[PDB]
Parts: sequence; C-alpha cells; structure tokens
Amino acid sequence: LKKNMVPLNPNRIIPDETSLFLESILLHQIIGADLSTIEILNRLKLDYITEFKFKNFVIAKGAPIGKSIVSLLLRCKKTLTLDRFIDTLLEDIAVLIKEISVHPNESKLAVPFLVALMYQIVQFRPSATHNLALKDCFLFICDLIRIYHHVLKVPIHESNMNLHVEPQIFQYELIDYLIISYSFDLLEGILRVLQSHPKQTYMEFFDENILKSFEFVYKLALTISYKPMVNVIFSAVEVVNIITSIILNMDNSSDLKSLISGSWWRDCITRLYALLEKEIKSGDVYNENVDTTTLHMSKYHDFFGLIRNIGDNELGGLISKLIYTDRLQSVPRVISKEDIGMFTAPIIGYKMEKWLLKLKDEVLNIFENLLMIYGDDATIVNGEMLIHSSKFLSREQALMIERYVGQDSPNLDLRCHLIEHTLTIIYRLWKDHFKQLREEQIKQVESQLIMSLWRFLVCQTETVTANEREMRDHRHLVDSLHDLTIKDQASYYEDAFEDLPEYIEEELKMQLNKRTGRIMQVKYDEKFQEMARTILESKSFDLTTLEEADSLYISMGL
Amino acid sequence: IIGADLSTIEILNRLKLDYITEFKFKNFVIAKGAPIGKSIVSLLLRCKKTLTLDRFIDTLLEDIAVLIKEISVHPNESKLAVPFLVALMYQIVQFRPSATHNLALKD
Amino acid sequence: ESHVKYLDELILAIKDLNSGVDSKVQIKKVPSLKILNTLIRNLKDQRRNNIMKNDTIFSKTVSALALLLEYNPFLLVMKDSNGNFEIQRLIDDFLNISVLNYDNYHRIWFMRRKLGSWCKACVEFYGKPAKFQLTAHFENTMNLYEQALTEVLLGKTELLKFYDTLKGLYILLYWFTSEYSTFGNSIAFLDSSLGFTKFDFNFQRLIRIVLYVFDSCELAALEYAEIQLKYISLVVDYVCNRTISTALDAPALVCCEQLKFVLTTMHHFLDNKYGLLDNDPTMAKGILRLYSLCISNDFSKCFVDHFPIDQWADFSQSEHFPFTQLTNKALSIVYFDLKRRSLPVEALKYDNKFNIWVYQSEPDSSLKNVTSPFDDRYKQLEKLRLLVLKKFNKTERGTLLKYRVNQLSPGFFQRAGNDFKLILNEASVSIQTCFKTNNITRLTSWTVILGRLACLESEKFSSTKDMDNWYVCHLCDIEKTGNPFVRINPNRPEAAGKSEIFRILHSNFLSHPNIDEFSESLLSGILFSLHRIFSHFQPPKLTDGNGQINKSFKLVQKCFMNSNRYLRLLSTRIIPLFNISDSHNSEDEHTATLIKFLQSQKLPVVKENLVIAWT
Ligand SMILES: [Zn+2]
Repeated sequence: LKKNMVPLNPNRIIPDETSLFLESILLHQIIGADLSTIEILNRLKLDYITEFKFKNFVIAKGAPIGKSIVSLLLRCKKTLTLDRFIDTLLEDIAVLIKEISVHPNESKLAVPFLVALMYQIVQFRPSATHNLALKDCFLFICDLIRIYHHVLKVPIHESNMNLHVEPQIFQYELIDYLIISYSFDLLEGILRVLQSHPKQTYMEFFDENILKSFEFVYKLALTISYKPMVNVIFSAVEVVNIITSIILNMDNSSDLKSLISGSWWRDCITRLYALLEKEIKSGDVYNENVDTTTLHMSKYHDFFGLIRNIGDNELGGLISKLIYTDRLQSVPRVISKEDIGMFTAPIIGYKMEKWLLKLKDEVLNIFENLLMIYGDDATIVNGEMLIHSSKFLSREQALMIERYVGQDSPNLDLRCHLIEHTLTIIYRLWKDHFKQLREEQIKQVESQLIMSLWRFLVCQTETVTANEREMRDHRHLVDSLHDLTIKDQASYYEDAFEDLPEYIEEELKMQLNKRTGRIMQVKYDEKFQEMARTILESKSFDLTTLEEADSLYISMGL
Repeated sequence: IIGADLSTIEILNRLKLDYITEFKFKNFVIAKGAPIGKSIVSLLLRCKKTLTLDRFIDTLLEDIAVLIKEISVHPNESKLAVPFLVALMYQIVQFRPSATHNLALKD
Repeated sequence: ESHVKYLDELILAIKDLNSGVDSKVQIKKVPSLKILNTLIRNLKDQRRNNIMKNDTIFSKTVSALALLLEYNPFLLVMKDSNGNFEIQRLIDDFLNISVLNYDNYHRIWFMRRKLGSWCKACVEFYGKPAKFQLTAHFENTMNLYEQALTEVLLGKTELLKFYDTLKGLYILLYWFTSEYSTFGNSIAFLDSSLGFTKFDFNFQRLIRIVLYVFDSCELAALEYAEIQLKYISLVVDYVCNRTISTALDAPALVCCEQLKFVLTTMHHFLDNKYGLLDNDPTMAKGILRLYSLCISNDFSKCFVDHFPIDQWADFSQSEHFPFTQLTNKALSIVYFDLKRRSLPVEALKYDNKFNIWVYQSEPDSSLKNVTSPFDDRYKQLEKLRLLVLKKFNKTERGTLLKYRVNQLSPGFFQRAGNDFKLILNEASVSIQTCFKTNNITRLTSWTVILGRLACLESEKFSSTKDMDNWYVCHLCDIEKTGNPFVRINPNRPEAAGKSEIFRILHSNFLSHPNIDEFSESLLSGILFSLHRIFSHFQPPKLTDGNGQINKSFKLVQKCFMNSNRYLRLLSTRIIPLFNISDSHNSEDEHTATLIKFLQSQKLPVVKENLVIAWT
C-alpha cells in the first residue's frame, strides 16, 4: 500500500552550523597574505590600552589579541546558538575596533584584520544574522569611517616646496587604506545580507540615522576636491544600487521613500553624473594624472579587498610583510614605500578597464533603477538624465569609432554594451517620462541626442555584412580575442560545447556574427534601431523639422 | 592542565624549535621559526573537514607522536614541547574511548 | 521527417508579414494578431515524445518561435487578461519543454539563451509595468519550488513529484547561472553587475537547502544519482562563467566566496558518497574545471583549504580512489599536480614521452591513470587533463601574435623564432608566392599579421625587445587621455626608407592592379595594417608633382567615398597620420593637400566621416 514515497534518513547528521562557522572564522585568510587572519591576530599586542574588557572579553596589556578572539570563540560556542553567536561577535569586535581607533598614540594594525574578520562573521549565513545587528554594525562602520577622516581627504596637488625628504613610510598608509577599503566593503556586505532577508523586514534596518550616516560617507567616498580612491567608489555605488534595488522589490516602498529626503538624491545623482563623465583609458589607468577625469586606481592602493578582486593584488605581499611573524608586537614592520613598482604586461590595464566599464554600467544601471522608483516626476528624475547620459552615449560612440575599432582589446564589447545599455536609459526616459523633459533641457543636448540616435539609424542601410564569408574575416581583424575566449570555453568550460550537432554552431555563426557587427559599429541590434527610431521620428517633441530631418536621412540613402 | 595559566594549545603557540630546520611527516609542516601550536591547530582545522572521529584520533596520535619523537631524539634541542604534547595526546585518547580503535592504542 | 518543410514554409510565412521595406519591429499593438494562432501552433507542436527527439526539427521550431518573438515584441506584453501579461504564460510552458529535456545540455542552453533574448532584448521596451510582472513571476515560481522541496522531509510527499520538483528547481537555477549577457537587467535580482548579485545569497541558500534535502533523503535509484550529479554540474557552472575570461590565461575569478562555496558544496557532495554513477563524467568535469581555475594563481591556497584531497589517498590499491573511475581518475590527476607543485625542483624530472614533469614515482605504480592516456571520448576531459599536466612546463608563454602566426603557419617555432628577420622572410615568401587568387581569408589574416608585426619592427631604436614578450602595442593598443595624436612621433623613421614591412605592403597590396576589387574585408584589413604602419612610421610624400598620389592615399580616395560606412570611417582614421611628419610636412604642405582634398566631397553619405575627417 503506497510503496512509492521517498524514505527519510534515520540518522540525519544536521551539521553543527556554529561549528562550521567557527571553522570558517579560524581559517579565514585574506588573499595574498601568508598567515591566517586569526593567526595574524595571535601576533598582535596592544601596549597603550592597559586592559581591555567590554563583556567578559578580557585582553591583558601584553597579551596576544587573537588569543582573546579565540577564547571568545571557544567560550561562546557552547553557550550561544548561531544568531546570538553572530551579534555577540559583532558587538565585541566592534568595541575592540572602537577603542583601538579612538586613541591618540596607539597603532591601528589590528583594525583591518578585525574588520575583515567581522565581514567573515556577517556573510556566513545571511539568513541567520538578525538585522538589528546589521543596523548596529552599519552605524558602527559609518562612524568608524568618519573617525578615519583623513584617508579620503588628501589634497589634489601638493606644494611645489613639498620636499620628498622623508622616511617614505608606507606601513601606516597601508594600514588605514586597508581600514577604509575593508570598511566600505563591509558596508556593501551588510547591505547585501540585509538584501537577502525576507522582504517584510527592511524597516527594522532603516531609520533616519542609517541614511544620514551613509549620506555623509557617500559624500566622503565619491569625492570632488580630493584624490579619489577607486576602491571605495565601487562599493559606495554598489551600496546605492542595493538601496535602489530593495526600494523596488519591497512592499512598504513609501516608508523608505518617506524616510529619504530629496536632498539625499540630489546630492547623490550629481556625484553619479560626475563619476559617469570620467574617462577610462588603459594607458594611464595606473599612472597618476589629472584629477576627476580618469578613473585611475592608484598604485598605492592596489589589492583585492573583501568582496571582489579588483586589481592585480600588488599590495598583498605587503600585508603579510606588515608583521614580524615570530614576534608579538604593536608597531608595524617597516615597509619602504618606493620599492614597489618594477613593464611586462599591459593586460593588467585591460582588466582594470573591464572593472571600470562595469562601474559605469553600474552607475547607469542605478539610473535605470531610480527611473523606476520615481516614475512620477520629482526633483530628481529631471531631464539631466538626457544631458549627462546623452553626452556619455555620444562620446562613447564617437571615440569608439575614432579610436577603439581594430585595437584588439578584450574590453571593446562591454564598451559597446554601455552605449547599447544607455540608449535604453534614454529610451524609457523619452517614452515614459516626457512630462519632465523640459523644453530648454532638451535643447541643451540637441546636437548630441540626435547625433547619437543617428549613429544607430545609420545601421539600417547594411551593405557591410550581408553574408558569412567576409564577416569572419572582419572578426579576424577586430575580435580575435573573443575567438580565443569561445575556443577555451568550448574545449574546457562549457557542457554543451562538445559533439556539436549542426544546430548549436549555426547559432554560433549567427551570434558571433551579430557580436562582431555590434563591435564594428555598423549593424547594431534591430531593437535598438527601433528604440532610436521612435525618439527621432516620433512626434513627442520636434527634435528636427521635416526639412531638417530628410537632411539627415540623405546621409544614409533614404 | 591544572595550575597553568595558559591553555595547552595556547602554550604550544608560544613554542618554536630551532634545531629541526623543517619538520614534516604527513602534511604537518613546521617551519624553523614557526610556532608549533600554529601547526597543531592547522592540522586540527584541516583534518576536521576530512576525517570522521576514529580516523581523526589516530591521525592526531601518529602526527603528535612523530613530533614528540624527533624532538626527543636530538642532541641539542630542548624538549619543552614534549610534556604539553603528551598531555594533549592524553586529551586526544580519553575523549570518546568507544571511538578510539585499539591499533592506535597499541601504536 | 515530413514536417521539416512545414517549418521551412512557416519561417517564410512569418517573414512575409514583415513590412513593405526592410525596417520592421512594430513595438505597439497594431489594430492583425493572426500570427498568435501560429504562436499557439508553435509551442503546442513542441511537447511530444515520438520525433521531437530529432535535433533539427526541434531547433528550427524554437528558432522559428524566436524569430516570431524577435520581430514582434508586442506579443509578450499583449496582456492575456487573467491578471498578467502572457510572458508569464510563456515562462512555465517554456519550462516544461526544458524540464522534459534535462539531460541533453544542448537542448537547454539553446533554449535559455533565446529566453534571454526574449526577456533582456525585448522587455527593454516596456520597463516599469512589465519588468516587475516577470521578475516576480520567477520569484513566485521559485518560491513554489523551494516551498515544495521542504515537504519531502515530513515523508508525505510523492516519488514522481519529487523528481520533477528537483528537475524544475534545476532548470530554474540553471537559467540564472549563466553569464550576465544572457539575462541582463531584465530580472530584478540579477540587476547588479560586478559579479555580486541578489541571486548569489539566495542561490547559496537554495543549494544549502537541496543539500539538506539530500542529507534528509535516503534513496539509491540510478536516475536519482543521475539527477543528483546535475546539481554539482550546476554549481560548477555557477562559478566558471562569472570569470573575467581574459586573453589566453586561465579565466580569473571575481569573488573568492563563490569559489569557497562551490568547493565546500561539492566536497560535502563527495563526503556523503552522493551520486556515484558509472561512466558519467560530470563530477570529473567539475573537479578538473575548478582545479584549472586554481592552477598557480591567487586562489590556489583557497583550493587546497576548502577542497582537501589527501584523505582519500589509499596508495596500496589499483582501485586508487573510492568513487568511480572517471572521478577517481580526475582526482588522481589533481593529486598528482598538487604533489608535483608541492615538491622541490630538484626532486622532479622530465618524462621525454608525455612531455610532463614527474616525481620519483612509488614503490608501487601509482602513476597509471594520470597519464594512461585518457578516457572514452568525452571531448573536454582530455584537454582539461592536458592543460592540468602541461601548465607546469613554464615554456614559451602564449602570446596573441604568436597565436595568430601559429594559427596561420602552424609549426613555425621549432627554430630560432625570436630572430625577427626570418619571420619577415617567411611572410615574404608566403605573401609573394603561395596564392593564385584563392586566399580571400588567409590574406586578411596575413594583413592583420602585417599590421601587428609593424609595431614589433618599430620597437627597435624605440635592442632588447623580443618576439615572445610583445602582448599588445604600447601606442596602438593601449591609449591615454588627452590629444591622442601627440603620442605619435613627428621624427619617427620613414615607412618607405626603413620599415621593411611597408616595403612588403606596397610590394603586394598597394601595387596590385585590382585594388578596386579585393573585397570589403581585405580593404578593411589593409586599412588597419596601414594605420598601424603609419602610426609607427612616417608616411611617404603624397605628391611629387607628376600627378602621383602614392598608391595608399589613392586607397584613401577609394575608401573615403566608398559605399559602405565601415570603410569610410575606417579610412578616415589615417587622414591625420598623413598630417604628421618632418621633412615632408615641416612647411605644412601635406596639410594643404589634405585641406584641398577635404573641400572636395559634396557627396551626402560621406557627410558623416568628413566631419570626423576635419576634426
Ligand atoms: Zn602598433
């Protein structure tokens, strides 16, 4: 009688999740360092706080700090279940980072590793961490960054008499660069584990204090008059993405939007515009050049960080060479600043272009989100998303056609995805939000909007591709790198790319061909031709008059 | 152990061995100036994921036994790690006596 | 076999209702909806068992349906008025065919890519009222699967409902483990770039739930093991295609946490002996791919900490590792490579037979299955295994131009090679002799080689630089901010005087009597190559006085007013290169020649690049 049902296991080993979390803490190791993070904290003492104690987390004066961490970890494993073990660790390590930070003489070498350890604590089981702990940790990292006031506030240009006679030390600069970078990365991590909670509970996180603190630290990160650290710009726009993404995908959307003042947005969006109008040039990414025009990713902060692997991790060998590894000390091991930098490969510049192009995709992606938040007209969906986005579209087409075609870089495709993306940031702005596109602001970009749409409608002629035989001769010219990519994908990394059945590679000699069309700047996708057509041709606003329009159509044929 | 201020692993974190230039038996690498208890806790974390209990026991028994051995048979080297490794070995043995297979007890 | 002509006429019937001209998208609801009767006639002709298993008449069916939906983006948002648009009706119906084709990797990738075209490249037209009526539909139908997954704990579930529940969860997680290019910002949890999305934590939650189910259940059905290998296939596909995927190196990862999760998940999958099935390559593929991502890069410690392998060893048996001969073979290869890179250099020796480095073997054999050579023809496994064995050789590293000469003249570097004059003479004897008229592709490869080899000639008196360590140009490939024509040198060496490759180029391509018909592609290639030459060298004098446009500026006349826009805007990029010289342009006469040339285009379709050509 019903001999069908799947039988249970009578000895189900539910794994002790706090033990797995303990083991994930104990072998947490940042990428490039020689020792584990707990094994670095075993080699740190603190000789100005004579006795640290918050809630039975006693640290003696000459004692190793990681001894006290592992004593807390062993002592609170027996007692607490997982959601209490998490916020116990969060508040204890937060209080330790706090009184190491606010002190006049004491070195702060433990602080980066404690922040990275805190990040390992947060994102282990995001379903387990209760969000009041996330609120407390977010407020602590925001006022921790406003403690470190001076890392993101170095001036643009120094004195002419700034003599570089100096010990040229890098170790303290390396410490607080790690503090700022791991802090902003922890802000990103707190908000994605808050993003992963069920969608009825976001009001337990947000209040006025969250948004005012992030407003301050966001003005701090996306700087204007100081030298930009690009490591914090990635996370500081990813946080804004997480905010605008959860505003869309929650139910009580008003009590976030009522909690947000419009001044927060019109301070955010101007800095996003000023980020969007910067340039990405591989030959002087890593060079130090003129400010606020090239996203440059400085040589003196080039390491991975917590979430994403952003550089080549040139300063990861110096993280392990910051301590003496056979000694219990407080001051850092001395790193000379001018030894780094040795010249073999500009490929590092290409992948840093890849990250910066994803950054601009991120910025106009959150433009695309907060169009959909404020579908009705407001202070902020206000027509300058024609000006700045059309400037961006027109120039990233123009110097695409002038400079990038035939340059065999891997970053062509994504760079001709951005234009292909930002037309849509035009298009639904044009179609669904015309009521705020004011008559003067459209004439601020009448050149660039119409020229950018015209470089899509020029592709309806299409006497270029028209076959198969010579288009692959074009992709031997412009897109050999993606041929290498798809052969390494086909022979190694894709399940469906073997024993190809004469319909899966006819799809390849469809889609590589439309890809190399989209790279060659002739024959875009037909859908984007339609979206560019129904802005220029459609009669929502006289961009052109009918005797001025056919003056554009004669330069294709028509 | 009763009366000592530090834990036994926390004592072994404070011990190096500067005459065996590199200890290695079965991926239990100890450098020259490295803390010994670092290598014990690295073995403990590494063999927790892999082994079940009766294999974790005799893995620890033979590894700490080989370490006690080549600390012991040496002309110059101090033997300060040996009492704490023997006491740690005793903690390993008598935890679950039903779990320890008796060939490990023979060895 | 009889209904291939029906689809072949039906694609023409769909394309017949295009337009009167070549421009047709028609995004709005036209006042005429008869093709929806064909739409119903497509997907109802798809779920069947007899000859749907034929490859071509299924692929042409789904390509016909994608050509219907591509040229008609209004069909998705036609508001089939239950409560929603009919794209939600399309998702689950399209899911049923994919869940009926779970085992064939072609039939589900080729479906989900065109689903990506249907949601990314088609619901950009609609946005706010329609993005949130499909990004919630995926969340509802995924909430349904993870909800119905947990009642198999309490025992009151069925056995076939368990199967298609797991398979539907597999297909929903497989759609979202693609790259970012398949599903763009169409679905709201896949919105964030930078390899770090809302789906990541939700996905790791779902894989932990399905591992908890696999721990909770107890069943040794053979096809249950078959569908239980699919989750580790999915978790290795989750992390291998978030890679940055550079030129020819192993594709570096974006997030170390995803690698830790995938290694921990498949290690927990192996510990409980889940999914042991004979002659099945899936686990071996996952292990070899994840080790290939972690050969010697920054994640190698991350491989050895979270995927331990040294506790399954069992040297004393021909059954070396416990699982299955493919999985045991792949894991043995991984253990061989870890043990190789562990040992010092003085302990390793070269084979001279398999071209691999190897240690002092054993008192036993222990070396059979690592280089036996490899298995049944699972075509990716043996090249994975060759890469794992051959990345240690530290040979001449792969380079782009060395690839494109080895792709073109294979087996060239069995000689000196990095001597620069012999590759010029080999290119000379191939560029003068070995074509009658047939190389309408090979000569385009030759001119991209002649473009890239011009820079390598320019890097002497730039004496140290070499053929191997030239990845890209420092002037033509990377670029800096500012005025881009400041970087090129006024007193660079002349192209006719010193550069032998322009002698080659003018000897073949610019003195051939049929420049007016090569093809469009060879003209584009000769323009790129001449762009690189004149960006590294001074161009010759455009006019001596005897008429005499110098056989390359004549190509600028031939291409600048040409019919296609691509040759126009490609040939405009060398007009500024003629304007920069000394002892040819010091008293500004090439400038005057280009000025009185640019004043002579009253042709309308040349009005675009002319504005570029002035600027
Ligand atoms: Zn060049």
